[PDB]
Amino acid sequence: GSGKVVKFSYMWTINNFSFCREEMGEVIKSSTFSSGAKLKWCLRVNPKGLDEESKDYLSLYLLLVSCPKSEVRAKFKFSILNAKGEETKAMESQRAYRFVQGKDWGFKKFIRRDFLLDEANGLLPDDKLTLFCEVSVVQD
Amino acid sequence: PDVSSSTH
Repeated sequence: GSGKVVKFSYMWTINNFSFCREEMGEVIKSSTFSSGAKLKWCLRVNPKGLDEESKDYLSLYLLLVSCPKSEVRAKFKFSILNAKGEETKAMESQRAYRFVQGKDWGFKKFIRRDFLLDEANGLLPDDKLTLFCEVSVVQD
Repeated sequence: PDVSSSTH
């Protein structure tokens, strides 16, 4: 039986998000997670932007930690799960992107910090930020 | 569009 894990969704919750005082360009890595049957990945968020261009934004990235071959091609979608558990503020890679070991792809301006704070009741229940990343692996 | 890398 020749099989492959072609799709997977990773949910990541960052507690006491308001306590995350990392400055522009500082990052928060999630633990590394694998997809199955080979590939290792992790998420990276910049609470206060990666750079000036994104100073008022939270930056979100998908990193390919390891792959058996030279590269991996994949489509991805990032979103936030709200208080009611529903998806919101979704952004998706239009096409698939070419990942290689140690390289990431994502959105530099995924969502504005002031918006996240203003809607804290809904987007930061108990001051917890829950991120959702759905990936589509098209080539291994 | 506007998907970018923070590693590369």
